[PDB]
Amino acid sequence: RVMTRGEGVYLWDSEGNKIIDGMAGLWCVNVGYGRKDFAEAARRQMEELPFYNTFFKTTHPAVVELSSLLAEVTPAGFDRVFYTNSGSESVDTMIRMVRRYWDVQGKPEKKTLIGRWNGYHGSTIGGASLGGMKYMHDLPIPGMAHIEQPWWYKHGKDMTPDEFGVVAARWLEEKILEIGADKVAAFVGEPIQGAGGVIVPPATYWPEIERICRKYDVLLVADEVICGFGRTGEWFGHQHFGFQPDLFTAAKGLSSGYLPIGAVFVGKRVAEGLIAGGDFNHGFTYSGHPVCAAVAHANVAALRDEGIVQRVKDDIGPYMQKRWRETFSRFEHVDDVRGVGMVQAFTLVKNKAKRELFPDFGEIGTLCRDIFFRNNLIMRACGDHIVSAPPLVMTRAEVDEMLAVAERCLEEFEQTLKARGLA
Amino acid sequence: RVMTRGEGVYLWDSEGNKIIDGMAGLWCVNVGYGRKDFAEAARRQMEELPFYNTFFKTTHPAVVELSSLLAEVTPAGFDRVFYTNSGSESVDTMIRMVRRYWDVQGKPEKKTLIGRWNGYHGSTIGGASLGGMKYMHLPIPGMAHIEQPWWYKHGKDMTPDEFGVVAARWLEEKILEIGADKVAAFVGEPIQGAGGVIVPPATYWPEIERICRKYDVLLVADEVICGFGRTGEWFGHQHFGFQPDLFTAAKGLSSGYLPIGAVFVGKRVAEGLIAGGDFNHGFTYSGHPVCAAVAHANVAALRDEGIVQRVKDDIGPYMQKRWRETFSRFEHVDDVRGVGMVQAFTLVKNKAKRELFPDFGEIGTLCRDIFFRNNLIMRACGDHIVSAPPLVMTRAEVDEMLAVAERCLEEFEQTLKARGLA
Ligand SMILES: C[C@@H](C[C@@H](C[C@H](CCC(=O)O)C(=O)O)C(=O)O)C(=O)O
Ligand SMILES: C[C@@H](C[C@@H](C[C@H](CCC(=O)O)C(=O)O)C(=O)O)C(=O)O
Repeated sequence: RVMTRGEGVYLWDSEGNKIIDGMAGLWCVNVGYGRKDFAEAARRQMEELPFYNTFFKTTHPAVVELSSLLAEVTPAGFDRVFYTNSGSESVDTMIRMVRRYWDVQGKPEKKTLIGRWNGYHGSTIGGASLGGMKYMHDLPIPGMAHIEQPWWYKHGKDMTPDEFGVVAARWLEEKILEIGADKVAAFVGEPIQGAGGVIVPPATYWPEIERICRKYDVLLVADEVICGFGRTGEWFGHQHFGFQPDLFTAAKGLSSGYLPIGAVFVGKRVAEGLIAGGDFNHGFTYSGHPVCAAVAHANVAALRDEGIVQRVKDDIGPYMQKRWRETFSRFEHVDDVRGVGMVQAFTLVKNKAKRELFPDFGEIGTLCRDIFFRNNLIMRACGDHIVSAPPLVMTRAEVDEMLAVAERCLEEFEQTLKARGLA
Repeated sequence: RVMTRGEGVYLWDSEGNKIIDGMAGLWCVNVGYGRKDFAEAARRQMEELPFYNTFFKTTHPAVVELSSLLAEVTPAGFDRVFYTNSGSESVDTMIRMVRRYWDVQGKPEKKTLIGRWNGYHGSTIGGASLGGMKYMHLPIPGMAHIEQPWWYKHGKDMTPDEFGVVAARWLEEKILEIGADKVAAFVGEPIQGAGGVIVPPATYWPEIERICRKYDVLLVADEVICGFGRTGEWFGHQHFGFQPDLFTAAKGLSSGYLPIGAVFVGKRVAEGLIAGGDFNHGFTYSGHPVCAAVAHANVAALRDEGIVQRVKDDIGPYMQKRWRETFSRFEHVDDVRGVGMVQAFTLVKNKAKRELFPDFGEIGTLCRDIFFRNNLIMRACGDHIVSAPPLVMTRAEVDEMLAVAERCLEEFEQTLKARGLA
């Protein structure tokens, strides 16, 4: 069984089946499939000028164009961009940048980065260490610490979500104080944890994280691997949650996955420090594969000029979120129905009233995912969390089509749970 | 000044000036500039099918085609390939593979990798730690380093062959110091690239290999620069006559036209990793299809247009002879060296004394600036001057490049004298 074609939100196979890609490839095909204009952009750039050379003191014009456009859509203060080939490379570079920044400041001890259990930051040795996947962890490398994730369903006890957000953020303060602030370089997090299961923190979480980072002279880093380029309805997830990172990382969402690329966006304060040190100046000037940059430029231009991101914020996001909640909330073994913009999720649970999870977390998720897949719907299981992140161009009719298939699948899921004595 | 055009071995700028690219971009534009056929391959693959979803349990056909072609040009037994987006990612993945291999074998202590001072293995935290560049230093735990086989500096009263045995024995000494049961692998570039085209003696790699096998340590070649025909063989380890357990490749796989890299995994390590399962997803689903389509066109050209064979049989030996003929006579040039289409020399204060200039790098920069003013790109690595032009360079282009370089060296010698530095 082989894939033949993609268009919009659909994939087709050699047997003629139409498949709804409810995950937009690897959470990244934000403009959808079938952009022949991107192929033309790549073709043109490769025929004309696919290289630049450091012999010249100038930046390749395709990269200049991309950076200029990016500046218009990123938050204030992020004019300095260091391009990479992937989100994993972006995270790795960010780690080195954070540590070098503190060296330049005359604080060589300030080297520990803090992440979270169930956080994911790619697959380099550095990124895997900063991530908090139990299986991935030798690992972690030195100068890496972790705090618990803001997963209310599991850790909330009898706290309201807002109370819990403050408590979960204060775990960062506890860890900083345990290590000593003089040894802590940065806190890094995905605005919404992606691979961990679309863990959406309470509204009080990020502002308290930021208060803590600022109090203790710790840098704040957003990993926009999944939340970037319109996924939440804002251009970047940190904008939705209302925090101001000092740097943020981006992955191939920058090109909707059509060519490999990533970036580190470096805010004014950290950029000034890095440039004083000099170690990243070559990359600030010369980074960025020009062919990948031309495609990324076409992608970002489409996201803005075709109204795609604005439509997530104003139209399809709120529609998806309401329809998602209307569809899944009634099921006996579905809880914590959640989402923002065009990322959404729920958790398969043994007992909603008790907030009791199934044992062997992941086994039931796999069972449900297999039902979706049999019905030609791609949604992903992260443990027993079911997640979705379709192309942002999905229409209201396509949302409703996807939800109708998922609804049918959940009916079968509930029936199967019962039949197997697992309900 | 902005770059406007490249074709073959040349770049052009907005003033109409022709620049000789004696470094093939980042040591990687092996088929040369102006391959509009590669643009068509990218266009076709991106229009037809730039994605392949894991929902299908099959590999994208572009990637299958690339792997099938690669198997024809790699040595026997490299039946598993893990694609990445760069040489840096390849090195990082290789480190994780080596360590996981020994875990699967039930030797969880066997985790230290040994590299070399002045070795370069990319810019991830892992790769920077395995590399031995004094400024980059990190290192993360489980990384150790031995001295580089740089005879001009470290050879004392030994011949190069004698020195190669001693420099390789440094690996045995390090293994014994650490304890062999803690050592996972030795990693090296067949010729150190960024370190200055340090070409080891003929006795070196065979001894390194003997030592690795004696102590049950894996042997890894980093083919970042030597890969895809640079020495006249497809891979540098072939030229030097050793058989690594895995090797890493960078964007030379596509002549740099799109970002890509790979880890080529031999039978022993692949069978161990597959038993573990950790890399199976990558072995099956890795490789961006568009980049793979371009890499396929590149590798096909390197083979079918006879480019690699021509380096071995024809243009390589011509370059090497002409390079030595051109530079050997200069008072402040020594250790003229190279193989295939990578070559170098070192600027020195006194050849008879093997005396280097102080502040190693300052004189290299002076010489490099002269080349650049004369529209010739060759790189300085400290006071080493290095060259790695596109493999398609003709004899006329070799001689054109050398004549410019020769004129530049005459100016260099005059400038040294004038500045009181000779
Ligand atoms: C900074 C980054 C490396 C370059 C890629 C690199 C560039 C050259 C080098 O630094 O060795 C490569 O091609 O291997 C990137 O795009 O991110 C990383 O390793 O994290
Ligand atoms: C294994 C590698 C990462 C992937 C790239 C990665 C793939 C997805 C992931 O592993 O998170 C990315 O796109 O960020 C690679 O091509 O090498 C590395 O970290 O060295």
